[PDB]
Parts: sequence; structure tokens; C-alpha cells
Amino acid sequence: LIPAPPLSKVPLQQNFQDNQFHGKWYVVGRAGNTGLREDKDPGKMFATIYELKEDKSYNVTYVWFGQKKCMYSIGTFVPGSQPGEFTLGNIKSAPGRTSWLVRVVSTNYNQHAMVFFKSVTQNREGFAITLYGRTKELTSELKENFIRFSKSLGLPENHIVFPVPIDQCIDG
Amino acid sequence: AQKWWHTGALYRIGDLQAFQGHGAGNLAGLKGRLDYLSSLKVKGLVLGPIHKNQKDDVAQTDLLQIDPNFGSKEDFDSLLQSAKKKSIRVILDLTPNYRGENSWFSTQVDTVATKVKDALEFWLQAGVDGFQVRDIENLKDASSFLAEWQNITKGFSEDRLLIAGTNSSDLQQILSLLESNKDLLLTSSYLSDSGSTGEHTKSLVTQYLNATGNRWCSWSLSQARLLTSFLPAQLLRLYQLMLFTLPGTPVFSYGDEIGLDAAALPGQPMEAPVMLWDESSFPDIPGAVSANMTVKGQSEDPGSLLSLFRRLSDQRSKERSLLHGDFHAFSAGPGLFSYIRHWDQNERFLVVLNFGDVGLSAGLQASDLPASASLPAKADLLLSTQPGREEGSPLELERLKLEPHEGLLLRFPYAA
Repeated sequence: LIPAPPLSKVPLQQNFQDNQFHGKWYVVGRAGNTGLREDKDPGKMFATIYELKEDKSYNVTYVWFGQKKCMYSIGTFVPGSQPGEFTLGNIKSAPGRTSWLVRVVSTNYNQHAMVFFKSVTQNREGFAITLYGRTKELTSELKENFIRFSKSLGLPENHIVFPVPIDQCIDG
Repeated sequence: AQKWWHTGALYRIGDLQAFQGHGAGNLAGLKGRLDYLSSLKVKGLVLGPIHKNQKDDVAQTDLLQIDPNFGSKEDFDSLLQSAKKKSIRVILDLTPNYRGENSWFSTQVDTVATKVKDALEFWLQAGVDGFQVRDIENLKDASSFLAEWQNITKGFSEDRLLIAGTNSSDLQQILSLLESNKDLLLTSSYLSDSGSTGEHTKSLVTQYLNATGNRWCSWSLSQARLLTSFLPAQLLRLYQLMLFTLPGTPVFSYGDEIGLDAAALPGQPMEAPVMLWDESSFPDIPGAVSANMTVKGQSEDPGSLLSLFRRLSDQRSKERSLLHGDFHAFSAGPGLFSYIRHWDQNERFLVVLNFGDVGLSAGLQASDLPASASLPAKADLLLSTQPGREEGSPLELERLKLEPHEGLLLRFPYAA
């Protein structure tokens, strides 16, 4: 087991501009402790759509290709303490429930982004890092920047996967 | 006297990393899930493969060495001793080129077969309860090799099991494999992808038993794949009831007990999905995993798929008629499949399945059974697959009405 890093090791994008971050991002890379590995099927690529709302929340939609049809799931990211941080809305208040933190680490808005995710369930913590692209492919250099950051948080390289691009569903 | 694999369900775990989800994905992690496996009342785990296999390289494949990413030979012996203390048996999958496209390799078939032959006594000495080999459609002269490997496994002890798996769905092909191998346990695609009518399922099940002398057999939808690969969500509960009450050993894969569906979340590998223990399974997609998809969430709901699996598994592993029983089928309407399980002087079970999308009167005909059987006027409802009926109370049998996709399990005592 790999323990979650302290939040003090995770950078926050300076001067975060919510209106530039909106729109469609392709999930180009996934780093975490879920069971996914570089030496086996990394899954099909999916898209995450960020729609900015009047209260500075985002409506977030996941779009993917299921068995023989397109599939959708929707949630609300509520602003946190600092620009570029969010929590998950519409959560239960039973004492065992899972809570989330989302932190945008690095983006240029029109090409790439890296985002950090942390879950908390009772006393147990989980984490991940995602590499987002405005396009389905990104350069070797950008993928290496993501590999280097993920490893600096304690993940082995074989815990880092690159989903396979597809054309069904994820291009509207 | 009754062999251990006759006493309840078998549970397949092919990808150890995806089953564990969190952490390292090793033999140590599996050991810490044994209390959960005991909650399911499963009688054996089918594990792996876990051996050294350089993909497509015959010389750098060694069935006697564990791949160090899965743990050590000491971790394996600790896992076996803890399973034994919980009365859970362990079956090792030895399919040799499990990391490549062709499971048996494309060349050197005599060398490959000898690797399996020479690994049997090594692992029986370590304390395994039996073996699985899959994709036997790609193994040249499979019926001869399987006979040889069976004779070595049973020669060690008659309480040791060999399971073979094939992608075939053809009755004649299956019969020719078993003709000189009558006691082999075989999983296959015989029941998958034939459209699902009540009448068609009844024909498949009865013709198979009639062709094989009512001998012991497995019941499954595949040698490896999840039920949701083949069935829409609304038939899952019905199929679990059928599989746990047919005469033979039922075989499931990890996640079948929560209705695990690779299509239901973004990013799941289609043939090896991550097991959903709780809402923290994929921290990179907040909001996607709902509580009703998970082990934690289903364990808190008496109406869930996991709660149904646990109850059915309990009944299958304690009721002598479901352990040992004879089987006789009715010829009910289009939409329906119905049958009775019975042994000597023990409690009898009646199963009624509505495969269709409309509500139906069952009008079951007594004379469909042999002259010596008979039914009472009423039987106590054990359970339905759907909520809202009174369990523990009698139902009148000439008057049964079943809702769309509903299954009923009724019980009645030995009367002289």
C-alpha cells in the first residue's frame, strides 16, 4: 500500500481562471492505486465536460462508450477555499460517507491540465492524478512531466496508464 | 463421503490486482479478504494464474515459480493455511501463456503440455485442492491430455479436482470431450447467447442432462466472463436463483454477487473490471460510483443483489435436496421454466421462473412429472426475487401469479 501525500506537497495552479478551464477535456492519463497497471489493458478513453455556473460551481459530465451505446453520469463540483480547489456536492450526512477534494495542479487552458483527487472514508484516504488534453493525443514531453510528478508522490511507474483513444460517443 | 466441490459454489479470481483494487494487488491482500469470502459461503476459490510467464516466450515460462509481483511462495502457503481454517478450498489456474494472445502458445505443444504435467505433483505437495485449465479449444489433442492430468490429480487423492474451460457452446463438441473423461468438471458457453426464452432455457438444461446420464456437472454462463457480459440487469436475479438450484456445482466470477458491470462506469477494462468495495474505488471520478453499486452499500440493503446471493448460497450449502437432489422439469407456458428438487426424506424445493416481460398465471400440470411424485395443495414461500410478499407463510400452488422477471423459491416437507 502507498499512503496519500500530504496536501502541502501538492501544488495549486496560480491565478486560476475558471472561465478558461471550462469545456471538454479528454482523460489522456490515469495514475493511482486502483488495480490498473501499465502491462495490461488500460481501458477505453472517456471525456469529462466542465460547465461553469453563475455561482462559480461546475456541472461535471462524464461521457463514455458502454456495451453498444453511449453512457453519461453528472455531478456538481462546489468551490473550495482557494481558486482552483473544489469539493463534491449533494453528499449524504451519515457519519461513514465518503468526501472529496479536487485541486488543479497545472494548466495552460487551451492544450493540457494535471489535476489531483483525494477521497476520505472514515479514517481511510485514497488519491489519484489525471492528465487532461483538449485533444486525444499529447506529446511525449507532456506525458513525461505527468510521470515525473506522479512518481514524486510515491507512485511506481507501473501504476500509471494511458487509455486507448476512440471515436464513439466522446466527440459529440 | 460427498466430495467437497459438490457442497456449494466456486468463485473465480483471475486478476488479483483488479479484485483487491487498493494497494499492491498481491497474495497478502487476498488473505485479508477471506472474512468477506466466508460471508458469501463459497466453498472454493479459483485463483490466477500467478506463475512466471514472459508473454509468448516458451523458454521463459515456468509453472513452478510465482511471479514476484504477486508475492512469495511463503505468502502462498500462508494464504492456503488461513483458507483451510475457514473451510475454504483453493484451486490453482495453470493456463500457461496467460499474458499472451494464445493461451497454449503457437508451437512446441509437447514441451508446453509437459510443463503442466510436471507442475501437478509440485503444487499438490504444497497443499492445493485442485487445478483449472482454460481455452482448451486451442490445445491440440485436449481430450487425451485432460485424461492424463485427471489421472495424476485423482491418484494423489480422490478429494482433488480438475476443472477444464472452453469457449465452445456446441453440445456435440462438449459430449466428445467428456466421452472418455466422464468425471471431469467442464465450464463452457453452452448457456450464453441463445436469446433467453423460458422454453429455450428449459430445452438446453434438459437435453444436456438427458445426454450425459444425469451425471454431476457445472452450471455457469462462461469459463471466465461476468454474467453482465451476456445478460441485461433485469434478468440477473432470476439467473442467480436458477444457478444456485440446478443439479451440479454453480461457478461465478468476482463481482457477480454485486451485479458488477464493466459498462456502468467510465474507464473500466471491459473484460477485467475493478471490484467496487465502496464509493472511494476510483477517486478520479467523484460522483460516478453510487452506493448501490458497491459491496458496502449493498450489504446495508436486504433487497440488494449481494443480500440475495448470500441467502441463496446459504440454502445451496445446507439443504440436502439442493446438495444431492434429483431434478424433474415441468413443461410450463412460453415465458416460464419450472422444476422440483428432491432427495430421500428431506425438505423439497419448487422453483418457478418468469423470463418474460408480462405478468402470468402459472398453471402447472402434475402429470408432467413421473407417476410416483406428487405436490401438496400449498407450500411455504422461502423467498421471491422481488419485494413485497410474506415469507414464511403458505402459498396455494394451483393459483400462482408471477410478475415480470420474478422468480419464486418454495419449500415443502417429506410427507409419506
